Amino acid sequence: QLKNQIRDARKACADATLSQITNNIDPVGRIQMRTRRTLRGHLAKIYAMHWGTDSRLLVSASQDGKLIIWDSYTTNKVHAIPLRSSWVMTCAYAPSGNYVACGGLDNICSIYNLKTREGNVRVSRELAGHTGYLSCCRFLDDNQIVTSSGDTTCALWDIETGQQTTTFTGHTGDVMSLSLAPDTRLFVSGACDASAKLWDVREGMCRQTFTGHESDINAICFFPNGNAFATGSDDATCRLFDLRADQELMTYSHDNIICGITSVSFSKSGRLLLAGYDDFNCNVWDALKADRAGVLAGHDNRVSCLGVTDDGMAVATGSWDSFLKIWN
Amino acid sequence: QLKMEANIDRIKVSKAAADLMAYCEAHAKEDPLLTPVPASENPFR
Amino acid sequence: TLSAEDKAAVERSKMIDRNLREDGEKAAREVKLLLLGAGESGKNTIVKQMKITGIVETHFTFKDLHFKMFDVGAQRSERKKWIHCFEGVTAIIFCVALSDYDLVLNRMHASMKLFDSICNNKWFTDTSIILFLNKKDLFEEKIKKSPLTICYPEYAGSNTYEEAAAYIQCQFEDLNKRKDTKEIYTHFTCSTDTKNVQFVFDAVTDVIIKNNLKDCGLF
Amino acid sequence: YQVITSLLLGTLIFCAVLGNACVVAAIALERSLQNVANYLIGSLAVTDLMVSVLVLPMAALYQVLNKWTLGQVTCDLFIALDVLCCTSSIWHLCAIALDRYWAITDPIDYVNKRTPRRAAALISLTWLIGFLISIPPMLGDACTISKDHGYTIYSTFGAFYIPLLLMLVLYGRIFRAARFRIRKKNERNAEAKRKMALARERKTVKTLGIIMGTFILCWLPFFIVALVLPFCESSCHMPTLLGAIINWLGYSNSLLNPVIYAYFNKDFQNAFKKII
Ligand SMILES: C/C=C\C/C=C\C/C=C/C/C=C/CCCC(=O)O[C@H](COC(=O)CCCCCCCCCCCCC)COP(=O)(O)O[C@H]1[C@H](O)[C@@H](O)[C@H](OP(=O)(O)O)[C@@H](O)[C@H]1O
Ligand SMILES: CC(C)CCC[C@@H](C)[C@H]1CC[C@H]2[C@@H]3CC=C4C[C@@H](O)CC[C@]4(C)[C@H]3CC[C@]12C
Ligand SMILES: CC(C)CCC[C@@H](C)[C@H]1CC[C@H]2[C@@H]3CC=C4C[C@@H](O)CC[C@]4(C)[C@H]3CC[C@]12C
Ligand SMILES: CC(C)CCC[C@@H](C)[C@H]1CC[C@H]2[C@@H]3CC=C4C[C@@H](O)CC[C@]4(C)[C@H]3CC[C@]12C
Ligand SMILES: CC(C)CCC[C@@H](C)[C@H]1CC[C@H]2[C@@H]3CC=C4C[C@@H](O)CC[C@]4(C)[C@H]3CC[C@]12C
Ligand SMILES: NCCc1c[nH]c2ccc(O)cc12
Repeated sequence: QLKNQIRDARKACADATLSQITNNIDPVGRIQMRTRRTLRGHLAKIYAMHWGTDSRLLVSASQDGKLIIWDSYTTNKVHAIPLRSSWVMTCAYAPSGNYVACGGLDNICSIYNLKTREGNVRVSRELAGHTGYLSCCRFLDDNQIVTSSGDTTCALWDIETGQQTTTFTGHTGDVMSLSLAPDTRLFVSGACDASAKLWDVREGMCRQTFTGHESDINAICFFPNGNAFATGSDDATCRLFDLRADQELMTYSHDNIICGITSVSFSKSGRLLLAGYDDFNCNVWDALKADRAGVLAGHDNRVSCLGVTDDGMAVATGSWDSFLKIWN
Repeated sequence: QLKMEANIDRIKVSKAAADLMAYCEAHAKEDPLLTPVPASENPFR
Repeated sequence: TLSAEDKAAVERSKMIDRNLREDGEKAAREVKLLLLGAGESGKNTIVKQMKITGIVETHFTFKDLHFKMFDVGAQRSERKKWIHCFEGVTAIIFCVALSDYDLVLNRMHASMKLFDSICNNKWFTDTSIILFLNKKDLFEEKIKKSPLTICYPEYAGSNTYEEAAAYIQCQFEDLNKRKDTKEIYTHFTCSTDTKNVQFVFDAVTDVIIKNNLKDCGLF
Repeated sequence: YQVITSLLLGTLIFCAVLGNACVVAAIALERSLQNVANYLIGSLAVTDLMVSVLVLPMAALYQVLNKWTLGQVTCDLFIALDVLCCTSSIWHLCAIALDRYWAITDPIDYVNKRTPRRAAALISLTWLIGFLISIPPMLGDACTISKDHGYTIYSTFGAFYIPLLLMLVLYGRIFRAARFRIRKKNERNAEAKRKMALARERKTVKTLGIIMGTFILCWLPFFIVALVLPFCESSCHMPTLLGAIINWLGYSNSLLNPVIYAYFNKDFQNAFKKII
């Protein structure tokens, strides 16, 4: 009954769509981008990549057991952290750049320290409390870190203590992606149930429900304003959900695409968003017109991850060919 | 759970769309990806 | 361009690249295998036999050849979201127990369904599968004490050991739809120890030789 | 009359150069083709490209003009380069055969130790042999190669006959191994096994037959002529057209080796499709 009431309320609140408002807005037009830098240091597939706070250093994890921190200017390597477990599915970069995180099939989001008196990278913490393969553990501050597991749960961890403070439960399918808001006050998580849960860090409980997809969802990214986020699924129909409207707004679908999506990201102003499909091509979807404005090529097998700099100066994408392409 | 979640300040969806459009047009000048930055000030040259 | 710090950074990058390349070369010349099966079908028994909380990586050394076995059955989850990462494995080791009729979680049907799903996976088209049958003795007593009609409504025949074993073997070999690309290697596991390792090594060598011949176009 | 043959020769060298350049470019620009065997194939393509760019045009000019107008200084360089490049191209086939034999019959070595240094050493050895076959005559109106009996026999045995047997034996062993591997309700299994066995046997037989027969029928006549003519001074009235065709068969092999080794295999044409 309550679900029916919520559905009726959201349907009633749906008086108009963004298409009508954006109809008079001129399209962004053709966005031409070319690979201006090529980083070839990895030797196996890579599934994660995160930009730095200064828009200079970025961290990427691969399946060969090595993590490389690259310089976006000189295409040089500053560090190389070997991994005890060769299976890593995610990575994160600390806001201050003092710590790094890595997680994968092993139920651990290991924490690595970059700056030390000795000057040699070493293991900082080993958070091992989950019972399933990890999906995405992201830093909140230098003291707190969230974790997404493959056993329908998400927990908040304190770095120094090592014991989780809060645990989230209620999912039926394993959660695949996790994104943090700019203010680090709340976050939203997605699961294979074709639904997403909004979670509040301070209190530690769910707030509101999103549905609409027919298959699993693989990626989520918050709008720069922080009041909306876009969800990608295996049906090739990305959906944008607003934390204010609490209802689906538009769909990014095209008959020419039948393959799913892997990663999504937004721009600095949120006018355009990136999408990494399984056709070794990234589509520069327009946030307003929901049209296709740019085509990116140069990947052999598949695009696994992509992220935009905080300054918006450039965007980096990762593929299963161990090649990182820096687009601008 | 749902009882407290229901009680929330409800604003028009069109208001949210207008706010999103305003945010998009507010910072459109500072988008290097949107407007092609010339190689003079582009650090990728 | 005439900067000492730039030269130092380039030297550091070159050293890092050298370390990465040498480590990758070291880690390339080692075979990677996969282990799949039910929770209590004898997988851990096989692991113990060969060597005597997620992925359990165990290293073997047999006749100058290193094997990496990834026991993924420790953690249970949706196979679609972590099975694609195991592409390129030389072979897949499948463990199923003959004496699974008494235990009901039906078990034989679930094992056959799992085998059919994994074998016909899009990521394992070129991957060879090694099938191991465990606890043959217990199966012998079970057939001597129980009929074979309960498990197979569509099968009727003599309640003998060799014929039943052959029937099970061929029925398992019939699940696969494609046969020209991959070849399944069935084996009988007994109290012996070296036989299993020898069979695994022979299967890996045969797979490597056949892959080389295919690359050469002679197979 | 001259133009009729000149156009055909121009087309021959043009297509040979195009094929070799395409093979080299595809190998260079592809990161998935950086294999040990592909390195040998690329070295063979480079040698064939050198043959097509340096030697073939001057040979065609000599063929069409029927005389050497570039002088003895150029004749010596032409002869030396022809001998060196042809020997290097011939020995690359045997090097590839040895690499395939090692890969097939020694899987342990393939898995453990097979690095690009092996291909580099093989290429260096082939080039060293080619040089050793080209410098001796220099250190010892027709631009004819030296016809000394001892030098002739030594060069022929070091260029064709030695690799001929070292290649026949290797592919014989490879065929035996392939046959051993292939050979090792009831109606369905029996028919499937029979079909698979017959198809695989036909495939391997066809591949080996093509590989050996092309090389044989394209080189053996030339070396037979080279080994027979200098030892019979009394009888040298052979038809000119037959000799010209036999000599040009070796040059024409330049555009055949990449087709046999590079274009036929599914991965290389897939790379061509990807780049195209
Ligand atoms: C008496 C009656 C019986 C005798 C004769 C009749 C019956 C028998 C016929 C004999 C065959 C005649 C020649 C045709 C061979 C043929 O069928 O080619 C097959 C299909 O390709 C195409 O045809 C497609 C063609 C692709 C060509 C590449 C495109 C570019 C060509 C121009 C290049 C010049 C410009 C650059 C493939 O070649 P294949 O059939 O020979 O099979 C193998 C081949 O032998 C191996 O070389 C190759 O690897 P290798 O061992 O290292 O050498 C293998 O991968 C595989 O290709
Ligand atoms: C003198 C006449 C015959 C022209 C031939 C020039 C040759 C030597 C040129 C043309 C193209 C060049 C190659 C093209 C690209 C590669 C791939 C690279 O990773 C190593 C060098 C290598 C192999 C180059 C070396 C020299 C090269 C082979
Ligand atoms: C990643 C590295 C190891 C790739 C290895 C490629 C090297 C070993 C290969 C590619 C092409 C080869 C060269 C091509 C042709 C020539 C010209 C000849 O007159 C002397 C040998 C020389 C110079 C070859 C030696 C080896 C060579 C340089
Ligand atoms: C020398 C160059 C110019 C011409 C080459 C002609 C080639 C294509 C001819 C020569 C003899 C022929 C082969 C002789 C017999 C066999 C064995 C048979 O079971 C399949 C066909 C096969 C393999 C033939 C294929 C084509 C063949 C290889
Ligand atoms: C099968 C293909 C691809 C390769 C072989 C093509 C052969 C037959 C071609 C290539 C060049 C040609 C020769 C080039 C020039 C001469 C010299 C002239 O005085 C008589 C004809 C003769 C001898 C031509 C006859 C045919 C020829 C030998
Ligand atoms: N074009 C083939 C030249 C060549 C290569 N090797 C040879 C050996 C002997 C000879 O007379 C000639 C040659």
